[PDB]
Amino acid sequence: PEQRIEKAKGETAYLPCKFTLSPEDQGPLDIEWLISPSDNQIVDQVIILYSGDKIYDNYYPDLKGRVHFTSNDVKSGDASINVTNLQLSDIGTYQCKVKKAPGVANKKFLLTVLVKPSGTRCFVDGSEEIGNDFKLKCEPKEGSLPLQFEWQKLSDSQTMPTPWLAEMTSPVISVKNASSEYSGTYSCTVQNRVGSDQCMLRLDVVPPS
Amino acid sequence: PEQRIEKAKGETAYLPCKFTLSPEDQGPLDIEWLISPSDNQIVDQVIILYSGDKIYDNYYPDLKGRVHFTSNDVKSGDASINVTNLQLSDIGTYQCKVKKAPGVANKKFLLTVLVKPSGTRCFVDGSEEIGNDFKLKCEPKEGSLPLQFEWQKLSDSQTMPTPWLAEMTSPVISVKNASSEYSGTYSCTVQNRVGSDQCMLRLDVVPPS
Repeated sequence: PEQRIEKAKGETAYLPCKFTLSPEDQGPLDIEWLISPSDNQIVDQVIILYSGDKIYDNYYPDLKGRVHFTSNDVKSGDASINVTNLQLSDIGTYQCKVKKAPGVANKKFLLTVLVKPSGTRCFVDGSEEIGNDFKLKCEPKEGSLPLQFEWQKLSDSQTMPTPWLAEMTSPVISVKNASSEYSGTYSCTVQNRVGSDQCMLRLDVVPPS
Repeated sequence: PEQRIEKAKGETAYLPCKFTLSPEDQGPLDIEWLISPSDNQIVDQVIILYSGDKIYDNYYPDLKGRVHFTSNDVKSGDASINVTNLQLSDIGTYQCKVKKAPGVANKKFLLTVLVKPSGTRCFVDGSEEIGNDFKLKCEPKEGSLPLQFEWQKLSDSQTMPTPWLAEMTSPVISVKNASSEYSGTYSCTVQNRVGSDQCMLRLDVVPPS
């Protein structure tokens, strides 16, 4: 089991890792967390240890100061960690390895970090001319999937061209055989569960010449 | 670094894992060996531990009784193991993980187990007729690469047909436009660095009818 944990950038991830001891488990309690980041191909890197009743946490410089055991009494049965001020670079697989010999247990977490849509650009791809085919595009610079789009007409009738109604919730509107009546100011609003962004374009459909 | 170790079936593998302690390493000495076998897709399975100055070795039933720490004073700086009576099924990646907090070190071994050639079959693939094309094949049932082959003629002239001289060290001899003179008893001897096998065939090249 690889449990998915999903949080937004800047929030804190809780990676729970509670454990029961068998009375047979007489060896010293030893706990190791390791990361395998997405951003690169290093694998199984120690980020924090509990060993000899002491915490060692100076391991992985990208996580400096941001990884802590959740509990104030780890030896009672809680190996959970907090990862605070989440960065996009913290996306990866986190493994909790608990040992109290002969007992050994592991668990993995797949951490994803979400970001709201931002830097969203609204633009026309093509010549804005009567009879032409061109494209209305709403392109976020950043934004975690799944993303929702919604075009609206801000100017004049405040009503989207009927032929475009099917692509109204799409990032791209593929305009065919353009009418001058399609002209106007249009808004693209993009959202995901973190947040929202909006942009605007002006369409001016003129005779081709 | 993934150090290759190669031994023959029934021999003992030595997987060295000596370590130096830094005087800063004050946590308890903790050693873990894990296997990731080729034969299946289980990964990172504990085969033996040194924890709290005690050995725990009842982990991986295929290795029962066959994994031991090499040294009688492991804590002095020797995490090496012996794997005795090697089976083909022991082929895999072995990892030694040494910890004495804050110090942590790992090393991997890629274990391969060699077997001599055996069950070698010598046979003609095709009709043994004047004018025909057919094949002399020497097929071991088992045998670790790299393998060497050598055909010889045992009968009559004790000399291989001149046209076959180029395929004399090949497991397959591709006979073209067969002469009756090609007839005879031929030996195929196959070897690798572990051992040897030999087989024999009788070629009787007769008129096609």
